[PDB]
Amino acid sequence: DRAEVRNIPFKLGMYLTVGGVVNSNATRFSINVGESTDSIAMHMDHRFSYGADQNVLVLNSLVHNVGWQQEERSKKFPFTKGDHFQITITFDTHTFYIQLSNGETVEFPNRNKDAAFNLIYLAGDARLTFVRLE
Amino acid sequence: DRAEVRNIPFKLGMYLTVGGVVNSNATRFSINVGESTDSIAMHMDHRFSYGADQNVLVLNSLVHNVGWQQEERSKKFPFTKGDHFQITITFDTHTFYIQLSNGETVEFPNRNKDAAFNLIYLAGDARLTFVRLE
Ligand SMILES: OC[C@H]1O[C@@H](O[C@H]2[C@H](O)[C@@H](O)[C@H](O)O[C@@H]2CO)[C@H](O)[C@@H](O)[C@H]1O
Ligand SMILES: OC[C@H]1O[C@@H](O[C@H]2[C@H](O)[C@@H](O)[C@H](O)O[C@@H]2CO)[C@H](O)[C@@H](O)[C@H]1O
Repeated sequence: DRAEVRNIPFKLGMYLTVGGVVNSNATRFSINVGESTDSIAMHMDHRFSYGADQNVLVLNSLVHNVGWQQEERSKKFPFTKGDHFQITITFDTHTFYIQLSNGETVEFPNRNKDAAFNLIYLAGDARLTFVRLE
Repeated sequence: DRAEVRNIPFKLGMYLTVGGVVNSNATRFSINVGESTDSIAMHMDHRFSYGADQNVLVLNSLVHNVGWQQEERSKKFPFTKGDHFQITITFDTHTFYIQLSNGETVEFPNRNKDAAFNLIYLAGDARLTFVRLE
C-alpha cells in the first residue's frame, strides 16, 4: 500500500522532506500533496518509462470528480532505478517550491491558493524511507 | 480523522519525533506504533480524565483479534490541555525508548521483538503539528 502522511497539516511556511528508493524496474512513481487520492494540489510523477515519456518529470493537479488539469513537464531527472532519492517541498499562496535530489528545482502553481494540506503520499514504483514535516 | 504515518517503515535505530497540541477539554489521547488500529506494539495513552485515571500515562500492546495485554503505568505527566507537546521514540529488539516533553523518559518492552513498524498514529483528544521519522 501507498506510503502516506495523513492529517498532519502541511501548512504555508513548513517544509516537507521525503527520502526513498526507486524500484529496480520502475515504470513511474509520484509524490502527491493534497487532500485525498482524488484531490491533489501538486502531483509530481517521475516517469522512467510511461507511454512516450522516458526519464521526465510530469507535474499536475487533480480535482475531485473532475480530473487532471494542465500538465507541466521538466526534463530534470536526477533519478535512478534502485537508488535513493530525496525531495524537499515548501509552498506559499501561489507556488510550490520543489527541490530534487541533485539540488535542481522545479516550481508548480498553487492553483487553489491553499494554505494547508492534509495528505501527502507516494504512489507507484518506489518506497519511502524517511520523512520530515515541520 | 486520526493523524497517521503509514508504510514508511519505522526501523530499529531510527528516531520518531512527533509534536502536537492537546485539546482544551481533552479526556485522553494516545500515540501508537504498530501495524494497524487492531495491532499496536506500543500504545501510550495520556489520560487527563478517564474512569479513575487522572493525569497518568498508561502503556500497553494490542494484539489483533486478541486484545490488550498487561498495562504499565507512569505518573510522569508533563502535559497540559491546550498546550503543545513533543514525544520522541526509538527502539531496539527489546525496548521502546520514549522521551516526554520535559525530558523525562518511559521505557516499554518490545514484546514481539519487532525490528520495524508500518503504522504510527495519534488518536483521541489531540492533534499533530509536525513529524520527523528518520
Ligand atoms: O497529468 C498527470 C497525469 O498524467 C496522466 O497521463 C496522461 C499523460 O501524461 C498524457 O500525456 C496523456 O495525453 O494523457 C494521460 C492520461 O490523462 C497519468 O495517467 C496520470 O496518473 C497523472 O500522472
Ligand atoms: O491498556 C490500555 C487500554 O486501556 C483500556 O482501558 C482499560 C483500563 O486501563 C483498565 O483500567 C480497565 O481495567 O480496563 C479498561 C478496558 O480494557 C482503554 O480502553 C484502551 O483504549 C487502552 O488505552
